[PDB]
Amino acid sequence: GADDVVDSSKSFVMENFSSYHGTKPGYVDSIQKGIQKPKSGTQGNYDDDWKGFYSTDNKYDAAGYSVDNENPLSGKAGGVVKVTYPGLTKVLALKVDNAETIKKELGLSLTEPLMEQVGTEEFIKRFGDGASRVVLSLPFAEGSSSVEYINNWEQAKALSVELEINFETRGKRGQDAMYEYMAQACASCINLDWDVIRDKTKTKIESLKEHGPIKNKMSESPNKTVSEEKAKQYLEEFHQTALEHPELSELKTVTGTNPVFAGANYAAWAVNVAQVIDSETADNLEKTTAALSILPGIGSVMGIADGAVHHNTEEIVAQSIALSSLMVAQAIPLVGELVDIGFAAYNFVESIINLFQVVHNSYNRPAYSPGHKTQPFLHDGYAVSWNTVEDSIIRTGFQGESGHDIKITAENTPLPIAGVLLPTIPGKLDVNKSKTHISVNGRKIRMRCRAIDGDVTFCRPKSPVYVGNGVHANLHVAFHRSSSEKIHSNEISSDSIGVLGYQKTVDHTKVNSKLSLFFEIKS
Amino acid sequence: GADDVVDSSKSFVMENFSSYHGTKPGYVDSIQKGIQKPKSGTQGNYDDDWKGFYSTDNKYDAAGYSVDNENPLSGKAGGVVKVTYPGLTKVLALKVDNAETIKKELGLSLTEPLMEQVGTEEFIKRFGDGASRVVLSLPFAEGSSSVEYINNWEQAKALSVELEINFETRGKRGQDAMYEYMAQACASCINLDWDVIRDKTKTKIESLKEHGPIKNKMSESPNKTVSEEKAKQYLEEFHQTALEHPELSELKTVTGTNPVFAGANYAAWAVNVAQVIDSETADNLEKTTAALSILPGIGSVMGIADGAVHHNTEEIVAQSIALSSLMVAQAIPLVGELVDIGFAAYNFVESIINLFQVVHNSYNRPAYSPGHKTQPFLHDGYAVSWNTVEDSIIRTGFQGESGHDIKITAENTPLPIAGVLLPTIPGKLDVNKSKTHISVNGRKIRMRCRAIDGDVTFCRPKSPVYVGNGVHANLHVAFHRSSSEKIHSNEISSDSIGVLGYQKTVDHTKVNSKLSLFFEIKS
Repeated sequence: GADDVVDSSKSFVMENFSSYHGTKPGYVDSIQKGIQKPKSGTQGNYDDDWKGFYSTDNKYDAAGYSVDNENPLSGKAGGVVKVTYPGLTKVLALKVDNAETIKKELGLSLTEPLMEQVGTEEFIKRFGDGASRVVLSLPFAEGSSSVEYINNWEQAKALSVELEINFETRGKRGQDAMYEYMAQACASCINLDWDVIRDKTKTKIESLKEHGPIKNKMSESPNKTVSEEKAKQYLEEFHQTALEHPELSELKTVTGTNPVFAGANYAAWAVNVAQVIDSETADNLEKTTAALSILPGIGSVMGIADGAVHHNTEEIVAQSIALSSLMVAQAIPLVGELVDIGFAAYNFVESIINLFQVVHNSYNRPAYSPGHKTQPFLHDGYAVSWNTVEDSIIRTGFQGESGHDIKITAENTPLPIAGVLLPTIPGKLDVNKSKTHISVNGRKIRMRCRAIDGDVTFCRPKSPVYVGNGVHANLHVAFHRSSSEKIHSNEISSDSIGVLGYQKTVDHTKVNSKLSLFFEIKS
Repeated sequence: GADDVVDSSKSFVMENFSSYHGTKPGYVDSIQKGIQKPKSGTQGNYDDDWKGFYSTDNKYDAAGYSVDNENPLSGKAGGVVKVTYPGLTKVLALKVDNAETIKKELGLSLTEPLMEQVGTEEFIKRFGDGASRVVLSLPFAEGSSSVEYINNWEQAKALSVELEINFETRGKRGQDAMYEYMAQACASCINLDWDVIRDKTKTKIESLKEHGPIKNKMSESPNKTVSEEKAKQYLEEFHQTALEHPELSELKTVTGTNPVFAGANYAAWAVNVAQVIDSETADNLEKTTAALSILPGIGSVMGIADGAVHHNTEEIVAQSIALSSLMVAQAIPLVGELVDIGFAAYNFVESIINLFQVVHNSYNRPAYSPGHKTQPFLHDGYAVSWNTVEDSIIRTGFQGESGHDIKITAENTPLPIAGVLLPTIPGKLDVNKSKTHISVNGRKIRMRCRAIDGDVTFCRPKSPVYVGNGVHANLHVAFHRSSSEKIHSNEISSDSIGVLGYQKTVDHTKVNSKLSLFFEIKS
């Protein structure tokens, strides 16, 4: 059936339907001359069925596809253009991205490529609803709410093309223009001025070098290939002295308490960069970014931990980059094979700035924190998550029951699950202790549940529960509602189910390992 | 509709249909006298709709519900009985466990309790297919292939009841009889003789005490409440000396290389037990098990790590328990409040034996290792899993495409994903580099894929990819098949997709962090 592949509710006809298309540097003005099937390259897809012109409803997603093909990581970004179809266009939304199914279910030729058929007058006749052409619609990606439009090459000949943004025209260093534009998406939101950050960093790099204690600490350096332990040892000493510079004061404050921001972590980072950068790499930005991009520990220098980007001012970010640069220049001689002063001060800074932008762009994007939807909560060796997104929703406004599955396991050795704290509201959200249980590798363990303070009922497994490598569990919470009255926000004390792991006397007080699965009340 | 709630393919009529029912100590012979609705207690469920007599097709799952209600953890287990319905019975399998839906969809009275209606002659008339009665069937649990039967209380009056096993009759210590019976499920398989283990342990405990170097090492002990660091310090020294006993030789060999089995871990374990066991607890087995069951680090003493139970002989298990006992007796004075010799040698051993059995029973059960089905692979700070079970199946025997989603994230700071190694078979399993990508918080990153040796193609993201707390990704692999010929096992080199994390020069060689998602070829 056609409804087995077509989502009618999301299909509609629009007049002057437009979208965006990321364009590579070199083609920003030529493409404005009109949309046409390239005579070189895949023409949209490896699969013949899916060849076509691609566009998205989101101009920021389009911007991410404008970077130079030979230098995808650190290359220039071209621009974004808006393409419009004069008259009426039918955006046909697909429930599936499988061409054989679509051709089968829509009763089309299984011999010809789906995208070719889509552009035929008979197809435009069947599903166009009187529109001049059909454009297929699919979810852009998971974790994304944008759509991807697949346009027939012949039909796309009608698109009017007009410039949105030409990044190259902005005249900014690196990919500053692209990321700045992308930052416009979030009006929180990290909108940094990288021109300023670029300038403060260099000022600080040059200043740091002209600093007695610093250039003196450098005097103590082996300046010869020494052991990594002594290399980290020297570097941590260096960092401790470098950080006393009055230009690195704020960072000195902001990095003093969070362990991830430690001097040891900066030293560890410096070392890793030094061990992977060789002459060739150092001289090539793209290759530098490639090398740097696969190293662990960049969060230390970025000031990112526990789900937050801590270094969010141009001043403090420049301080961290500059400090990192100084440290790499020192790490190189101790464990490297090239011109420390060269790479560190230039190709190293250019590249790391690039990686900061990649990461900020991610934290700027809408995402699910741990314990939300199917995102897992990783803690104390455990891994817990709602089995499905529906499981995370506690629906209200009816008399009846509901079940909610929570997947639980641990990374290695056998770790216990002491119980679970469940929310309750008399009548509106009661726990059915009879259908609530925890299955460990298929072993269904029942629960002995006790009410507690704050509209919370603690349930404990009637048999010991351990999870680990090879041993997994599924906590199934069964809620029952005698009242059809809806749950009101005021009645909901805590918005998460709390799975309790092993017991530790942290803070001199017996604290339990806490794993949280966040829910939403709906309907 | 009735097919919106009833799974016909799994519904059938059977003559002399039987199942099992776990029975509590005290009721093994009374219940054999006939099945009848208890006049005390919930009578099957908190929900009126689900009240009924419960049985399972699996006698080993039934055995797990025979333990004493007042002492669920360490209490005696009663037995298991087999109940039979003379004549014809209709086992009606349900696709849903929601009573309101079932009543709605089966067009029943929404006023009366579903389980009551199930036992009415008119209901038995409608869905019994000419059977004398209806018994509802539901999946026993997740990770389990057993079923749960829900019998109407009135109808269950016809059940013939006959003894399967009376654990109490076995005359074994603790819950030895129950776990031994349960071990019969796996004909691998850990079938230990706990009588022997109980005896060797005590022999070793007594012997260990009568050992010069040991009772001399004990002489060096503070025998007074000392600091935990010195307590662990003494204990590790103790362990090192205790382990030189000729009765602990095998264990000495088997625990020398795996870090989890270290002396430090035994010391850490000893300390934690000592800090939670008080007079009351010590004197009560149930309370001892409750306390012990929520402590971390039991895998060390159990010899369980990396998905395997290493201490799998009665001799070596007795050695570890005995060694643990000696160490707790020593840890107590240093960080405790009771009779060390008392608890350690008795209530401590009885309880830990119990926890060994719980854990062995889990590893004896069919389960999914990391990277299989939706079980996550937890490694190097990352967490990866197939989004759904269908995603883990690479179906073969047709020309077309398929998509497979892999969820990726990390526990804290930003960690990179370098690429992914994908399996390929020319024609039968080709990678469509056009539809294969990785979405980070909705940012769809394309891939630049290169063929490699061994029918493996390495794909690298065209933009740097980092994951962590608040940043998550979905790798979508798109496979394409030009040939309808099925993939043969010989053609399949490696059975897993390999996601590569950050790079580390472990073993002096630049090794990448490897995260594996195991697949299955089907159809």
